[PDB]
Amino acid sequence: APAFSVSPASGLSDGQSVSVSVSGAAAGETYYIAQCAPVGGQDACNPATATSFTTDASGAASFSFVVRKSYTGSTPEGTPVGSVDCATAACNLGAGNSGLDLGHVALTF
Repeated sequence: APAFSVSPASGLSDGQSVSVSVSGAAAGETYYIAQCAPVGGQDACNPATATSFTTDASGAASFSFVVRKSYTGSTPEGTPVGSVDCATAACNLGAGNSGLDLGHVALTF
């Protein structure tokens, strides 16, 4: 029901900044966002860009995000699992919180 966009999402370069837009989410709440690749059942996300944002009264938010073609990645609890290469691993930018998962948008470099 909420909307979640990430653009551009293809033809990407390491360190490129993309735009993130959320709408129709829970009003006035905190959500989390990160670039991750699925490995072994858990998501290995970039800990240097993993972050949070708040929504306005309409459940919307927008901000910029830096994507990495490859990076040293960690699981949700902070455990390092080594490095991920998005030229081969299926990386996506995903957002959400305990009450609602806003979705996944696949990234291509």
